[PDB]
Amino acid sequence: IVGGYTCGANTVPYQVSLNSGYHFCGGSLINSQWVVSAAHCYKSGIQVRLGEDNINVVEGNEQFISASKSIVHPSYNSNTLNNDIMLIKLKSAASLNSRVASISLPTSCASAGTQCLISGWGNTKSSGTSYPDVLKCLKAPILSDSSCKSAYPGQITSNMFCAGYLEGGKDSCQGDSGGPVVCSGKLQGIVSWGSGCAQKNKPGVYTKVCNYVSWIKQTIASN
Amino acid sequence: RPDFCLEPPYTGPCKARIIRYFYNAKAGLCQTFVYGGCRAKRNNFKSAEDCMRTCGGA
Ligand SMILES: [Ca+2]
Repeated sequence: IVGGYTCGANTVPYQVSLNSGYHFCGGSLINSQWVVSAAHCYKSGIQVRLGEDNINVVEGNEQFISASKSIVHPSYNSNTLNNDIMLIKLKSAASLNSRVASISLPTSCASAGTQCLISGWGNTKSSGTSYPDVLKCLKAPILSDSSCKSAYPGQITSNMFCAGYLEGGKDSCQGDSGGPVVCSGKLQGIVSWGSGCAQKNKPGVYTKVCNYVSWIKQTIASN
Repeated sequence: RPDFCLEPPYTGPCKARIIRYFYNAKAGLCQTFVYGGCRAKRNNFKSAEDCMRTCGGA
């Protein structure tokens, strides 16, 4: 997260880290056994880390639980990035508490201008590389589909939306993928892609979770 | 033909932080870099051994 702030320990209790020997992606806990992340975060041997603040130190509220299933959307397209969503089943149920909690799925899509909270352990620099110890947060608005398409001609599908600030300086970045965009207590987005990070005229692009609610519910229930 | 082993490493537009290997011809070794998770180019390997096998000595 570029241009954000330190969230505070366990203030985003649905945020998880996906670990394959190191942190490589985020995710969002949606019940005690299931996490939502990005399809391009698929790896074998994922371990989900819940209750984290400092990703580099064992601090006392962590739960480390292996993925038992990592299910990429069946129409994920690795060229266009359409349908960039994955569901991860935890091999054992997480113990839910004040620091490890699920986030609700949307009942309807959010509108342009709705303010959301985006979080993760990704790069904090728009040029260069600095990865934080503790979780970072950013408030940002959903942008119009027209502005998103103008920023990224020919690339924005019906399952993507833009969020952020056209002037630059505030965005998600490498290491945030898979993580949450939460708007009025609902998981509306998944960090997906962009042209660099925090560049002028190049807002972040996010998977539009509201289009997948039936698929998420039925897939979780079938596995 | 252009040697893909001589191309600079490509993070791409996705926002993962996945550690991959690329052949760095200036240094004469396989080195690590951050791949964002999509749209990989070919100078992008899952291990040092794969990188050396494909690009060593380029
Ligand atoms: Ca920790």
